[PDB]
Amino acid sequence: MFDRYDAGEQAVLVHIYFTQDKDMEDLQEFESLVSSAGVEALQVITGSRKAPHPKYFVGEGKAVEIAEAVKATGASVVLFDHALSPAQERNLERLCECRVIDRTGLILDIFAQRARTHEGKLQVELAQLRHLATRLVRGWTHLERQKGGIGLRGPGETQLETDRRLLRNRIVQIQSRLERVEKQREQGRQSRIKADVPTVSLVGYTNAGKSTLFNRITEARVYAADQLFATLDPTLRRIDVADVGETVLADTVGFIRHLPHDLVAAFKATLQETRQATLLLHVIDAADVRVQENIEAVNTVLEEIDAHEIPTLLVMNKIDMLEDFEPRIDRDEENKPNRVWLSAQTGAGIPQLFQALTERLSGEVAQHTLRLPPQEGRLRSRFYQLQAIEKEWMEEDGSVSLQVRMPIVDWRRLCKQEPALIDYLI
RNA sequence: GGGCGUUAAGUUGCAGGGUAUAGACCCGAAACCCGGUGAUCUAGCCAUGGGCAGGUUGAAGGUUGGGUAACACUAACUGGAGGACCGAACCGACUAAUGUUGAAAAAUUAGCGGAUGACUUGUGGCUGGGGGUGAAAGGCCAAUCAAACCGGGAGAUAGCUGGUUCUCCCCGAAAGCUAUUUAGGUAGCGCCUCGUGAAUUCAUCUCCGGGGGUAGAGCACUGUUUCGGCAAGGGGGUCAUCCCGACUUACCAACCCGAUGCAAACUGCGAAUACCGGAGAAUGUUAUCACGGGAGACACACGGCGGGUGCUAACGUCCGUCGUGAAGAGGGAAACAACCCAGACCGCCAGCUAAGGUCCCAAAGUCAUGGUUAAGUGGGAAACGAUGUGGGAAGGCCCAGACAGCCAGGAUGUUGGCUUAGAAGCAGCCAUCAUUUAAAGAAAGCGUAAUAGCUCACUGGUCGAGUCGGCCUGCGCGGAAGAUGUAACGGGGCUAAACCAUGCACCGAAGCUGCGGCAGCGACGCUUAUGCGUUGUUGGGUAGGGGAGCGUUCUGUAAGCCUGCGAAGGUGUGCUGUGAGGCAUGCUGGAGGUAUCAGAAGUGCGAAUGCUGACAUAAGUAACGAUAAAGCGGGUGAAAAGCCC
RNA sequence: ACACAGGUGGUCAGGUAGAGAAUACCAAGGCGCUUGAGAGAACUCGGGUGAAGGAACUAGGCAAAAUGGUGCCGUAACUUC
RNA sequence: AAUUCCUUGUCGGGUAAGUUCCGACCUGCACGAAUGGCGUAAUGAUGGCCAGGCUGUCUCCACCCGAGACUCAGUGAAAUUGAACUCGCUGUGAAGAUGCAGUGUACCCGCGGCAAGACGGAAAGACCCCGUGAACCUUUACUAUAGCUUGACACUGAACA
RNA sequence: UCCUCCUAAAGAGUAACGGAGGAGCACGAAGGUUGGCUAAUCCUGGUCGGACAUCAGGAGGUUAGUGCAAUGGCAUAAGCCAGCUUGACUGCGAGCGUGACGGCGCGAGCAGGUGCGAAAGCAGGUCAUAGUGAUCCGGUGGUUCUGAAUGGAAGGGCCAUCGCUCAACGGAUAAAAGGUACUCCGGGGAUAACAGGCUGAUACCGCCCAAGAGUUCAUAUCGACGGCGGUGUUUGGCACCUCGAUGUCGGCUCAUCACAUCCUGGGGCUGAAGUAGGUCCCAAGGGUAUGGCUGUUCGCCAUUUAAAGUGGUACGCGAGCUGGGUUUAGAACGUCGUGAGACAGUUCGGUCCCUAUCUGCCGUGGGCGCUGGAGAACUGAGGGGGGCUGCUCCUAGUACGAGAGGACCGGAGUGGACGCAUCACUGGUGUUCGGGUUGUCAUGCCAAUGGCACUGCCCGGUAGCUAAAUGCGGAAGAGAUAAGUGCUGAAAGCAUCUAAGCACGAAACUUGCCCCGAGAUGAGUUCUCCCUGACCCUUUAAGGGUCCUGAAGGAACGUUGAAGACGACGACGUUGAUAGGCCGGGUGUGUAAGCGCAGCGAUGCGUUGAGCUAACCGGUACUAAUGAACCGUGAGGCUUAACCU
Ligand SMILES: Nc1nc2c(ncn2[C@@H]2O[C@H](COP(=O)(O)OP(=O)(O)NP(=O)(O)O)[C@@H](O)[C@H]2O)c(=O)[nH]1
Ligand SMILES: [Mg+2]
Repeated sequence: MFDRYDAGEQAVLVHIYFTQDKDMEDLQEFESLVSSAGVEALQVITGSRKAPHPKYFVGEGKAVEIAEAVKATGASVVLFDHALSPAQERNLERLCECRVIDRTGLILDIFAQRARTHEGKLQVELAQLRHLATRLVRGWTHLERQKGGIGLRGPGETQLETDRRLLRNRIVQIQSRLERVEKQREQGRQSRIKADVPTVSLVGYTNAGKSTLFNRITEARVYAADQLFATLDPTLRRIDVADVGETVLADTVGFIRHLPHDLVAAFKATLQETRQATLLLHVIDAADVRVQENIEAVNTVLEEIDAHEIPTLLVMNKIDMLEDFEPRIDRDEENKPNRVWLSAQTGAGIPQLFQALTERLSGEVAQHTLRLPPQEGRLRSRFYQLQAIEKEWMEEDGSVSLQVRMPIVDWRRLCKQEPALIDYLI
């Protein structure tokens, strides 16, 4: 059952930050959820100061209120922030008329309205599938009432347990198709076997400007806007680097607090690039007070997806609003998990980003000042051919001095192929 | 006036068609209720007697002292308690397994609980059916218990299931509408049948006299639509004198203009066919309608057409409308109710045809001629792919010689400027001209770090007729994988035995045709119940209606007649009719059977898980009753594993 | 329903070993259970023994294997003592 | 949790492996005090679970001993059956073919062995539905009444006041 | 229930849990009548006045207007205003419409009195259809109609009218709730639950288009939005098949096919350094995880292996088992119910029947066949089994690669699983082989020996037999092939793997190995061996009969077997080793008996490796296997030409 719940309708919204201990979503970020969802917003019903209930999630009275609010203002749907167990939705339904949805199914709905690549399709509908598989379970009741209550002769196994197995088969089927996929992108990753494989990946919330930095650094077409899901689909484009020249890039989708469980499980394919990635570049916003939290938000999922062992590089993007500083190097240490001073739409901070990077990935800077007598056209050749002369200075009788800095694999492919009696490089 | 009437042959039999009340054809329910029988099984209770081996624990208590004023404390010693243990007798059933047509309508074997107690048992007693009983389960109440057994109102009713017996000729349904405590029922009418009546009653064909709003078509309207319009109002705008306001709308969107379609519930149009009245001919047994006597039938399926629905599915449902089936046999599509052809009164070792076929199974063309197919297409299929091959129109090039290959040239500006280590025909970038010449691009591909080679585009020459395509089009390939065995022509097998067209022969059904019978039916003549005579015509059939019968048994008829020199009964035998049947005669029989025409019926059986009586069948199989075994010598004895010693 | 493996009350209690009216073996006393004989196949029944391993089997240690006795030694949580 | 749906919730203990279990945890889908709650000595032919032991349970089974199976003799059964000359493959078809089609194979006839089929036997589907079938209970279905409750009047008199 | 529109097929009429919708009244005027008026919407102008009120002027032609659904209706308006009015009367109805009926609709004219207009003439409810109830039993009112001895009266009818959501609307009655798991009765495939059957929306597999990513790149690999197919497995519908019974999930024995490929096998490309992969193609030969957890299939987890392939097969397999889940009665919890009661909410407990006729299956038989008869040896017509593979070194640290890392092929080894076969080894096993010993019994007693107690308990072991033991086995090479790679080579001057014609090419194909195998009804080969007698009548492919012959060979019985269920199949039957014996050896138990002698004794010491000894090896005619008899024969059918006479 790949079915979609629509985004873009009138809704009684109910939310309660006002729970007292877990807390979460001041509302406004949830409103953004609502926004990029395209929901027809109506009103913001809100309850009080409660621990969550075995009842109707929130309190009795407030529940009755949202019910009436629906019945009067005519909301197309009771949107209801913060997740619940299915029966909770059930009892809530008894007091209403319309579809209810937790934070989850919202996020899936919008997610699916965003799907464009077939990969995104499968992992989405997968997350949709695993999610709905739970919730269906109480719904036997009607189906049972029409069934007669005894007379299961033939089958031993009960129905709907049947349906349970159905959706299990769906599940395995979906992932089954997912298999050849991760294998696919992996065949793309065999190229990551070549020893010369820089491999960055970006991370942050949605509207962490990820699209933007990616833009300016790439001179490539990746659209960016206020909305959540401002990007979907990993996106490869190569870039320059002072010490490995080629340098593969691939943008990740932006994050939120408490992104869905099964989402990730479906989403491991897409992030499968992140894991291997040799460096976790991480943009962060500079306008929100949300700062810390978002990092704490991001760290969350990073944990569950491994490779949080990776060296990282923070970029306090959006320095424009703040005039935090002139863009700068910001050695957290000689180690450099550095903060970096950006405003990506201006992107004024870049050169320090690249330079700091230039410090952060290498392993052989013993430079050499190479030289030859009229036999260097081939040298200049190799140097432009592969990476870089650091400096080209011709001199007397065709004797010509140079400086070059390459990673060692070059040094030996060169020392081998060329006579290299020129012998400045090893 | 209008309604009924005015009107104008009935009644008693008798045979019979119904229909009414009764068991109304027979078989069959769960229960309902009344009168009776039980407590020997068990449940409970009552009196009265019995049963409970062996072992072990040790309360209370007692006795003696520590101990302390004493108490507490406490020694032992005895003392013998108890829904107590351990385990036989007796009780009881937890686990396995056999056995489950078993040895036994709950046993068997091995393991288990109680076992001096709310125990167990002898023997008698009392409680009874809507009642008893209940350590209560809805369990027991003679193995039967959510209300016993057993006799009677009892043929309880049964709108369901079953089945309902001899023969020919005639006719032929329906599976619908309305209503239905109705949906598998039944009733009124539709349809069949019979009997009576009467319009030339009707049906086809034509001709005339009609009506119309679907198909189609169409865009005013109805709503929809696309794009130009067009102005267009307008939130802007616009500007500025602040603004008089001008101006701008360059967005905005009507209204109307032009052209585009779209429609079950839009229509300024509007067919066929049907419907409907008149007219006429021929043709059909008045085919019509009215009436009276009887029905069943009320659930239809598929096919062609018109639809709804569905998924423009289903052997799907639901209507329309029509065909076969049902209730129709033949032939063909291999096998085929629902397709094509054709409605079997019966015979005939005659004939011709139908659809459909004709190299063999296998009936007939190895038919004629013309054209295509290269695949076994035929003999399973698409979007789609392509120097497959047939066909076609037209178009391009060319004997001033093209097309293919082949001889050679490939140019100067100028390595274009920019880029840059280097770019320059080929890192780019943008310019990319001008020249020469038949010829050559600042460039189509390779190459170089880059530079410089390498090939065509370009052409001369060469060579000598055709050459390059798009379009249309028949017929073919690619796409194209299934379950147990070739299995997607019936097979053999095909290269014509495929396929396209034309023609001739022939096969091929019960249809038709000749020959021969039989039967209705009308018919006019004949004739009178007559008979005929002639002729036309007809004769597949379940529900169901109608006509004729066959046969048994009794009664009349018979004190007839048949029979002992063989009646009835069995089993032969031939003779005979359209038939059920008769008739003849050998075998047994050893006693009775009934022409003829009447009379009446328990009157005709293959079926009901019919019912009794005889006998098949598994099979000469499984088994023969506890796995506590016998061996022997002698005895009688028709015989000795059994018995006698 | 039977010469059926079921049930049926009360009396009697020999030895030898052992607590014993169990078991073990015999007294007195009955009994060889009304079809056999041959043969030594699967399979079933009822059993006897296993190398290695030791519950991996299996719904589940089901079955089966596995402990017994006498005396002396010593005997936890917890205990309503 | 004998309570939970969700749910193999979370948590750690036990396991190489933990849908059970054990103990916490507390968003108790939908615990709660006589409709008794919380504990607990001992008690269980009680529910779940672990460890020691042994073990043909098994991994895989092997021979031995018994009684049936076999043959021989005597006896002498049943269940069931439209009729038998009662092959496969593949079609076909009241839609799962021994019986048709076309095709393939195959002397005549027992014995013991195996149980896929012969929609094999056994009993009128208990499931499901139908029927103006029945029974039994149920309660604020109706409609009746027993027992019960009020009141009259009679057996019922007397006086006063 | 009733009304309008579509479905509806140009008339009616026509259905669906098909498409839209209205209705249970309103009015004494919204009615009778004559007299007059005629629409919305639109432009200009104009006080508040405005987009939009009122007024003028035009425009325009009912797009307005109908008491409300809708559709047809509508200018002589029906719509509108106003006067007059009760025709919203009264008894009658030519004759029509649609109804099965009940019943419903229109109707002129007339009778009797109205009412309007001058008159013509207009009025028996409204523009039209929707606006509602039969029956009974009663009420109110009238009543020139009855009234039970007569006179009244009560009562009834006659006529007027009233009493209903009887709305499940043709209305079972004044009066009408649930539960069954305790179950029941008669039916049903006329309708569910299982499975098939049909179909493929769904699911599932390809296929086209190429938006894109895939570091540049659309097509190594992915493929967006979209399309056509295929499979007939998943979920569904469809209810034709079964309810006079087809047993249902999981496991457990057991396989069987497909190929839509899990490995191994062969190839194309690669984003193929090699290592490896990824896809694609070709391939069905074989092979393809034990455990934990839960009834599970799954799924998850731990560790493996080359691989842990898919799916079909009544979701293969209950007349083979299993009975944990599934669904009964017991009970409990939460929860819903006032309840009895239920719940797919969970927990406890809970009976698997069939001795095999047919089929087909596995063995193994007897009859007859094969042209006189045997006896042994055959050939191969056909059939089956057989098919896995790791891991190590050698090639060689080589080709590869900067390194790391590490090959191709060839060859050597050495295993897992599986199959085949023998006991010699290792053992297993051993109820007949020996010894130990508790209980007791008996043997007169005695130390001595037997009986019983699971074989009494135990101890080892021959033989037989068996894996756990041990050898052997799956090829090689040919033949013809796939996919692919080729040569040459034209049709088309060039091309070109193809048209011609050669070269390749794999666990698959056919052989190559083993087993089977003339019932191979085509009934075959070679070799051996045997019978070569007379007479009689009938029909003469023919005998028949006499008589006389009986052969090789067959058996029949018996001795027995490593042969065997029985059969069969061996070995032997006195010219003999087949058995049992018997003799020896061998074999294991472990040194006996009796006696001797140290010890009071239990016992011992020496007599002594003792005796004891199967299933065995070597030996031996002691017993048994005797001989007649019995089956079978007596010389071999015609044709046909060959060669010989
Ligand atoms: N002031 C400011 N605005 C910024 C900055 N970076 C991005 N933005 C704006 O914030 C929005 C970020 O869009 P986006 O890049 O898509 O955010 P994202 O984090 O990439 N989301 P996603 O990864 O889903 O695309 C855009 O409007 C972007 O221009 C920044 O550094 N400063
Ligand atoms: Mg981004």
